[PDB]
Amino acid sequence: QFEERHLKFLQQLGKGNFGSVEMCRYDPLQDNTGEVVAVKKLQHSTEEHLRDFEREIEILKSLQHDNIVKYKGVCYRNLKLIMEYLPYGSLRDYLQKHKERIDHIKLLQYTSQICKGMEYLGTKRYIHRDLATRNILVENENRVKIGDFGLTKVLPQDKEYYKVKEPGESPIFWYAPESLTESKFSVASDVWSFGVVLYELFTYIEKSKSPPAEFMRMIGNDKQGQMIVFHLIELLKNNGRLPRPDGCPDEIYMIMTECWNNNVNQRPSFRDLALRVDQIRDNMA
Ligand SMILES: CCn1c(C(=O)N(C2CC2)C2CC2)cc2c3c(ncn3C)c(NCCCOC)nc21
Repeated sequence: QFEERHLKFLQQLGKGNFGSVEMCRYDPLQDNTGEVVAVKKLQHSTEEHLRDFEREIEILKSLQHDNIVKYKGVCYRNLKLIMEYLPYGSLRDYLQKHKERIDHIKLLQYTSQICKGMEYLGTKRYIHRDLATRNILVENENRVKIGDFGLTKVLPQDKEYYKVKEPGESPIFWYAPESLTESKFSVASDVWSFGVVLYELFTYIEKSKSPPAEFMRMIGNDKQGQMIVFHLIELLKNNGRLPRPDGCPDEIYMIMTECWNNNVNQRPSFRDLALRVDQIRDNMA
């Protein structure tokens, strides 16, 4: 286990949903030979937030994959989740900084790792519900990991979807249509979001090219409030989609458009997505 007294604060790493992550050095010998770790806590402690957080901890403790951030432990009320520290941070920030150094085949290596981590979630009947480059972390220049499970839900034993409407700002521009209309989350809604992740990669996180910017442009910037959701629902229903990013090959854009099927059942599987990505990577090599 981990004691509060030996968790030395280094810096704030970020905030997301109702959580906050910080860089600490776990130094029990107080001789500065201790490991640097990532510490997640609730920005505002509440019992509803607490029970969610305890389920989140149980979800991460149960996952062991090369492309999933490692669970290290817990530190006690004022519950904290201890994870490994991934030195290159979010893929979102990393891609922007190394734009000119990261090519298409490297983007596809990352894509492949995201698919393998996501298929592993599916095998446990876990629904991520928040796939985005800001939630993917970089271990090194050749390895990425799904780095947060704040919205992750376990499917009911008898159902392939899970219904949930949480108070607060939902990442609607990554949501499948049935998530916007019916609050239905499944492996297939994660596949939809995965296409948005693949889109994000090929845009190299250019600000004007982000999914909110592109959708708001298509919807109209005059749209405000709960009306934005309505107009987005209508846009997707009429097969309005994110454009092919600049320089993206037609075959990579084809993967994105296939993930963005209004028909939940026609969306590819994470196993098929991995085969397709690996095949394209092999051809490029
Ligand atoms: C990008 C920042 N961020 C967040 C983070 O705020 N998230 C928000 C929900 C709260 C989720 C995980 C994405 C979590 C981590 C993290 C890191 N290493 C291991 N973990 C779990 C790390 N390393 C950053 C290297 C540079 O350090 C100076 N940056 C992180």
